[PDB]
Amino acid sequence: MGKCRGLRTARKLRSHRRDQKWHDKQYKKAHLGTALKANPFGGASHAKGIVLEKVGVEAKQPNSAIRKCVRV
Amino acid sequence: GALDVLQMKEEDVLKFLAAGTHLGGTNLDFQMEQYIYKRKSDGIYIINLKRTWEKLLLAARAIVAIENPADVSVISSRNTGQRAVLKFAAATGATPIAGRFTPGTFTNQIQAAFREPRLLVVTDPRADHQPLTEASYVNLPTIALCNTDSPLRYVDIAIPCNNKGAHSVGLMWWMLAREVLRMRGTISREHPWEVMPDLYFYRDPEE
Amino acid sequence: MQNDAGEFVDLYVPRKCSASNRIIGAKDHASIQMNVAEVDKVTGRFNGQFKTYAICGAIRRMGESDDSILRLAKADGIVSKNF
Amino acid sequence: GKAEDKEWLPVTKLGRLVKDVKIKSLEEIYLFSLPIKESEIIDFFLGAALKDEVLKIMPVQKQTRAAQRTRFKAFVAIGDYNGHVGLGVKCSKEVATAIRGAIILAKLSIVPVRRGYWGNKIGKPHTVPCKVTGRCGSVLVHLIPAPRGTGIVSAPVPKKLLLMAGIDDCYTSAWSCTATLGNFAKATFDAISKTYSYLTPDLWKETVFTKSPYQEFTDHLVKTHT
Amino acid sequence: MGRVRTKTVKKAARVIIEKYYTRLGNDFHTNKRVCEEIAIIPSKKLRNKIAGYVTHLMKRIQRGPVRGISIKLQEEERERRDNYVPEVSALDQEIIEVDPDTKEMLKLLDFGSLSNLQVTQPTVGM
Amino acid sequence: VRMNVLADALKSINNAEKRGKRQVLIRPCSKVIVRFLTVMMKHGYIGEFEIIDDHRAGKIVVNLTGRLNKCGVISPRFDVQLKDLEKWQNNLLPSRQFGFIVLTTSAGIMDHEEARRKHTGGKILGFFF
Ligand SMILES: [Mg+2]
Ligand SMILES: [Mg+2]
Ligand SMILES: [Mg+2]
Ligand SMILES: [Mg+2]
Repeated sequence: MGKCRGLRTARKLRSHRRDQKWHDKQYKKAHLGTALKANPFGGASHAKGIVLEKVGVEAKQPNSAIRKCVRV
Repeated sequence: GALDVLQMKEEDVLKFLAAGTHLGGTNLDFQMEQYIYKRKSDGIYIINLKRTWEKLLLAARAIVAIENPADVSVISSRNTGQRAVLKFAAATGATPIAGRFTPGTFTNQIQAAFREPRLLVVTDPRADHQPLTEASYVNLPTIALCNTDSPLRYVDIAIPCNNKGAHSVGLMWWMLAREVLRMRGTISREHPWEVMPDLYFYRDPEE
Repeated sequence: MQNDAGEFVDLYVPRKCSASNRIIGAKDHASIQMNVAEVDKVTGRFNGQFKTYAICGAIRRMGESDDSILRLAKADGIVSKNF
Repeated sequence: GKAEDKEWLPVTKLGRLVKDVKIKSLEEIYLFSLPIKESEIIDFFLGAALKDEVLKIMPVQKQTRAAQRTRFKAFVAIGDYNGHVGLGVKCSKEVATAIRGAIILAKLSIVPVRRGYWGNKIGKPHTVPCKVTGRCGSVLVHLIPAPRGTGIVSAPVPKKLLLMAGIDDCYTSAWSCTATLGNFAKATFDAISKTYSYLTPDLWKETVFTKSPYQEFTDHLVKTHT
Repeated sequence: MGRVRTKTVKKAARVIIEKYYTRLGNDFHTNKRVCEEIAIIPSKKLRNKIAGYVTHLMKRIQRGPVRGISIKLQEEERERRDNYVPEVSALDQEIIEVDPDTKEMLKLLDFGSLSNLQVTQPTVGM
Repeated sequence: VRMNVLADALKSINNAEKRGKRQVLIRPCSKVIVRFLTVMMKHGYIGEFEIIDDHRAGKIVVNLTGRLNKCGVISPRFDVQLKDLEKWQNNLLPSRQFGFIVLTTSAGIMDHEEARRKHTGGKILGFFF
């Protein structure tokens, strides 16, 4: 319903885009730093570990099976 | 026309003022504004006659140019115009439609009432709107007699007149027959016509 | 429409309306080709030659072909002046 | 064996002047913007080249006291590859008759498309004459000229009408819920139909006015079939 | 109850009347035999119902004409009234006369005889 | 307020072309409007035009043909420098065979086809096709 078109408004446009990028989900997730901390991998693709004991995760209602996961 | 053989004569202005054809309605619409002379002291508009005459001769010039006389279908739905269209179709060989219209007669290729005209004359744009709306589907021009409060949508040659009273409507159809028959050849000018306008008037059930 | 050799490469040349100069498409089932007659200038009888007018669907739908034909005729001696 | 098929006894004034050889091409029909109401007018002029294609069959249905009452909707595209194209759609109870009634509408809606040159006019126009747009209920289709040899840069569905219309090169774009094939196809057909309804400085020469086919053949129509 | 006739009965009776108008009278026991001899009704109950509706239609055609049956005798009385009649004359008196602003209009197209005038109260409803 | 006079002159011309009008009146007049109209008329998109002169800014009456399809303004007057010009006339124009871009150069208000013919950039004003 309105955006400044004028010739000396580069600062307003640039600052508004920079301010509003922080509402995109993936942008914030990648540039904040909370996900890299909460990620059980250190930001890596793979990881080695030790098996504590095997477990029997039961699948969600429309299916029925016992998925046989492990605890690492 | 610009000429003198086609100019209005004193004998016809008396027919006009006798039938009352100059007497308009109470409401005006912004498309009929060029046909009005001036609004009376009481709220009623006078139709300009010289303008009625030119639009009537333009309609005659549009009808004469059609070669087959039998695809100039003429329509009337109100009770005042039925005898007039029946007599107009008799005098010059059009095909009349009085009464209901039975929608789809122009756009339906099954019906037995399906015809394909090349012109369309009509008594009253605001009472025979179905033929206009259907002509708007098959590339069909239209001539129409307009009161001062007639909506000029889908009409192509409006003829201004009092459209309400029976004498006016019959007189207009009679004059339209006179001028097509005159300029097609046939009943040549410098003679009165055998038919009197009263053969074209509404019956208005009698004694 | 031509090309650099000069020939005309086109399916057809559509007609244009006589009141608004916009072309008349191939599926405009509201446009007309009103044809009016010419009289013989002395006895006021029809003689062959006649004039033709095209009106597009849009300006016919807005209720303006009536006062457009009147102008196309008055411009052209069918009515001369003093309507 | 038996022979002598005598189908197509016409029911309209145009069917008469078409079946009788009086009328030459459907360009003379398009020039006067007449409505074509018989599917044999098309097969008279075209027909040896019109190839049809079933774009989609789509099962729709109404809920009912007893049931869900399903019936199928067929989208068919048709057209010879040299400047004519059409697109029809019919909903019927069984597929075999929907696909047959849709070809009739696809043939009845055939329009002529205009082709132009991109850079210079060497011969045999190859692309659209200008940027055109077309809509059908929140589906916008943009057609843009392209140099010779680029092909058709578009989605699968518009690059099935664009081919049939006779266009060799085109840049296309869409910005919409294009996943609904009905609106996508109808918007592409609309963009193609707007190609002859675009005033262009070569279309500025005043119109020479010809006789309508109904005025020229009045004498025939007066008694050619009865 | 019922006694409402069906379209198969009404259409049959209308056709029977519209063709054999002059053989049908006002009594039922003769119309029954007439319709029996002119048509083929494949039942006797249907024959009686058709012949009973024919009588009820005939009792009406003797009055003003109905709007679904067209006969010859009742068309002449329309035709011979749609052609001119001495009840009508010309324009009733050819000395019809006008008000001002019409004479002011007629003056602008060169008219000059046989008229009158009047001026009203100066606005509506006074 | 009326920040931009040319913008509303061109939008009022274009709103009437969509309507079939034979003439428009546009006000106030200005030096740049008359030059843009002269450029648009030299090619044949509009007919003659008349300037009505009050003792103030004035008014113009334009005779509209039916040839104009769209005329319009570019809202900030950007600088255009004979290399951006191709990328500009690939956004604004509908084809490569017709339609013009109007720009003000130090040699007057002209079109792109003359700008390249005289080797000059300038500021973009608008376009018509
Ligand atoms: Mg928030
Ligand atoms: Mg989330
Ligand atoms: Mg995202
Ligand atoms: Mg989706």
